[PDB]
Amino acid sequence: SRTMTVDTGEELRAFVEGLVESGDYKTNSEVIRDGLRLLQEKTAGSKLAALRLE
Amino acid sequence: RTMTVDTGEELRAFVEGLVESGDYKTNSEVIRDGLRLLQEKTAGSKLAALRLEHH
Amino acid sequence: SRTMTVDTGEELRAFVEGLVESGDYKTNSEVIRDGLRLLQEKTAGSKLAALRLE
Amino acid sequence: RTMTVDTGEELRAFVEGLVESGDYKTNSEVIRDGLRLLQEKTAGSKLAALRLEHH
Amino acid sequence: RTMTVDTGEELRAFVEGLVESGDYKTNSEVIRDGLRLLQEKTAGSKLAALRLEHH
Amino acid sequence: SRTMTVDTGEELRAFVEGLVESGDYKTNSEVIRDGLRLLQEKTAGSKLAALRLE
Amino acid sequence: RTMTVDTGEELRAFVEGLVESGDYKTNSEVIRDGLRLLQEKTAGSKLAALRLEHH
Amino acid sequence: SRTMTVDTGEELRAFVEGLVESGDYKTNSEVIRDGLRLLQEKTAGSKLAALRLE
Amino acid sequence: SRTMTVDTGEELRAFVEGLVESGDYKTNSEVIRDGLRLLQEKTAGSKLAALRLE
Amino acid sequence: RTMTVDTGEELRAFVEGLVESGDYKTNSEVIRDGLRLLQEKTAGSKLAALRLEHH
Amino acid sequence: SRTMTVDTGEELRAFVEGLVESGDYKTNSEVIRDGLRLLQEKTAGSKLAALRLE
Amino acid sequence: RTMTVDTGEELRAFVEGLVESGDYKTNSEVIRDGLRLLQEKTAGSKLAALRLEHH
Amino acid sequence: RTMTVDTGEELRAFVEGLVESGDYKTNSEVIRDGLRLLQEKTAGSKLAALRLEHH
Amino acid sequence: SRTMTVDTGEELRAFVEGLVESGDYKTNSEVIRDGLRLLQEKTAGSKLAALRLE
Amino acid sequence: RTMTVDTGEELRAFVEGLVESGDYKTNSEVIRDGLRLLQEKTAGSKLAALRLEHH
Amino acid sequence: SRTMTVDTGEELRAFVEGLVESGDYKTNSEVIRDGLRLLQEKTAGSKLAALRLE
Repeated sequence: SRTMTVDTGEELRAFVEGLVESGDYKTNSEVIRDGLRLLQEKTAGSKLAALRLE
Repeated sequence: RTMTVDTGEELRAFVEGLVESGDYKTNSEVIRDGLRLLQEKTAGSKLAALRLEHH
Repeated sequence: SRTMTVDTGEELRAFVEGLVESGDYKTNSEVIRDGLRLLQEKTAGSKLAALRLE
Repeated sequence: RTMTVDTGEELRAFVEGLVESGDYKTNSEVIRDGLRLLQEKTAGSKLAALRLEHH
Repeated sequence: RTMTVDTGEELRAFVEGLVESGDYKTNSEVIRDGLRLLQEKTAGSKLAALRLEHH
Repeated sequence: SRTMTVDTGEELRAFVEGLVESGDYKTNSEVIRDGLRLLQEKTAGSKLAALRLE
Repeated sequence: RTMTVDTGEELRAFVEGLVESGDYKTNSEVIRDGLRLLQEKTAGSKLAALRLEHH
Repeated sequence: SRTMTVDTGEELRAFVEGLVESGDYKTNSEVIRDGLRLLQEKTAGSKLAALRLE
Repeated sequence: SRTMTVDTGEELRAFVEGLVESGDYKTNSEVIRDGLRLLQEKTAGSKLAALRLE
Repeated sequence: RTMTVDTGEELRAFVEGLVESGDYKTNSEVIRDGLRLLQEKTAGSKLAALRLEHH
Repeated sequence: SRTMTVDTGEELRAFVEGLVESGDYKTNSEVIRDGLRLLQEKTAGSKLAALRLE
Repeated sequence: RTMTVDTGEELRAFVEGLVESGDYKTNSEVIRDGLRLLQEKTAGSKLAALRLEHH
Repeated sequence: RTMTVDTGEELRAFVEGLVESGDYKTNSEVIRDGLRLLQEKTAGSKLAALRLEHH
Repeated sequence: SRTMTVDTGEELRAFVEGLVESGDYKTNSEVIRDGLRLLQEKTAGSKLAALRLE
Repeated sequence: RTMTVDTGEELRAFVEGLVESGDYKTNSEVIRDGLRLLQEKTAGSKLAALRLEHH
Repeated sequence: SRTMTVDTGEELRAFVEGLVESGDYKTNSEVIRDGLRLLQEKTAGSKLAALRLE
């Protein structure tokens, strides 16, 4: 699918809504996808170091 | 405290892969890990610093 | 306003459409905003170094 | 080769500020500068490298 | 998949402080975040590399 | 108190028990405390950057 | 706001190659990109800092 | 050929003429060539990373 | 065996007992093992650089 | 000024290996080298800095 | 004045003439001025560190 | 092995200042120091590397 | 395995200061710590690498 | 005084005598003083960080 | 302003090799280049900084 | 041979004699050899980068 319902917490929601209020982002979804890319890149690196050594 | 988000199918696949690995328990835990990363990057950035020295 | 029409070039459009095809981004607009944030952060740094020295 | 993009008002203000400074000639030049940055960041990233070693 | 751990009172205070902040949901989420950090540090270390080249 | 019961997951438990098996650590608890110190130091840094700017 | 510059043939070839690639629209855009780089390098340098503390 | 006419803008011309006034450079052309070398080196790096991975 | 008696010095003992008092560590032994891991990692690196060049 | 410590067998093997190499004279010298490293890491850390600015 | 006669050596002259042959530079003088700026920036840094500490 | 070079007055002032300091003996020694720096920067650069892999 | 060394008075003062601090037990332990540093610096250096590729 | 008798160990003596044999150093004493300067600089740094924070 | 120095044969070979390369004119120029490096390293070091804050 | 007579300059001699006065060095010759090792290591690196690429 394309939609996901997530338990964020009140503080992290306040953070997301702040990034949207600033105007650097358009929707809460754009903030969440930006965060996912950060974790994805971090995860990819470690997995790259694993395939390389091997 | 629930949020509904448009991930698309590739980033949902990525999230469900990390949960599948077992280092995370729920999809929500993956999302919060990513937002903690984004909060730290935001607070550390030069833009946040430039925006505070308009005091 | 909120909409802007830009001359991109065929190659850079191909780049944008590739990032969307990968799924890491949803619309061409999300790609353009991500790029703007990079330049914005870069610009902010240099301006921060100017106010600091002064 | 034209594209229509939803910037929002703050990032349009930012672009028009850079053109106003004179280091850039058109709004389009600002957008292309940002996409060149994003292309370089993409090509250099660890994700692009991990994605190529599935050959 | 439950584990019982001796934290002492200061590191329990630290964990409960992070949950209190709201960036985490459960004490368990804090522990798993720390173990993910430790796993990444272990895999990246020079000791793990030296230990693999006894193949 | 001093004792805490945590939901780890089978994979992360396998990781802890591997570090103990190696001998670099004595108990599962020593592994968990080492991990907490890493996150604690990481958290302290960001909080230090906040008090400093202010 | 036009300037006439002696590039030589190799650096003209380089510029026209970058325009040919499509990441740039005009020769002028390439020149301005390079001058933006040079301005940033100048402002960041230790010489610019040493020259300001003769105030 | 060897000569090129470029639209610089009033501010970037002021920048070039400032570097010449300082004496670190002799002609506007020397400033422009120095800038080109910076972009050229930057471009070469990324292209080197492309041939290397491949 | 598993137990070792070591001449530490009064100052370094005061250091160990301070890390325990802080609560980040449980026993003097946990402090000593943490220190050993640091030296062990440092030693491993140099030995890795030796096998690699060779 | 003597301390009795539970090393386990692997870290005792490591210590006795370093003494065996000859760069160290006694097991105690290895332990003190490690504690000097830990003291330097502690003093340099961000936690020690954050803990001092509660003055 | 503006002109200086310098004892370079045959090898360093060969180096200068190579940078000119490549086309990245126009005259031997442009190469020498580029080198002077490098040493000048290096010298400025150390002198900046001296005024700062004081 | 002599070369005649157009320095301009500011970079001649800089050279004669370094000789005046005493860390250098002749103007020529300053010029050679700068060219050694430029040779090292050239050999180390990414352009020199990209230019060699057209073999 | 004893060596007699000319330290001069300032570096003897430095050594005896470190022993006085208590992080070291004997003057000899200070000397060996310094030689371990020098051995690591030597093995890691570019000179040691250049000298090995004359094989 | 100026002379010190130290227990080095056979391996570290072999190291010192190797650095002398290479010719980069003249006497065993020059090797020992070079090592002391390394530890001295390392010690000074940490002590500098202590006076600075305070 | 002349100094007589005990180099040993290997470091004399090294100096004469650099002069032979042509990047330097005299043995003295090599010695001064090395002393300029040592002066910069000394001024930049943490020891020089610690020694000044006893004012 | 083993002895070399060098034109240093009054300022660089003052520098050498200062390092000797501090006590970190014993003779002017020890200072000169320390400086040579710095340049030697710097030279070796660049030559290593040349053999490696080739």
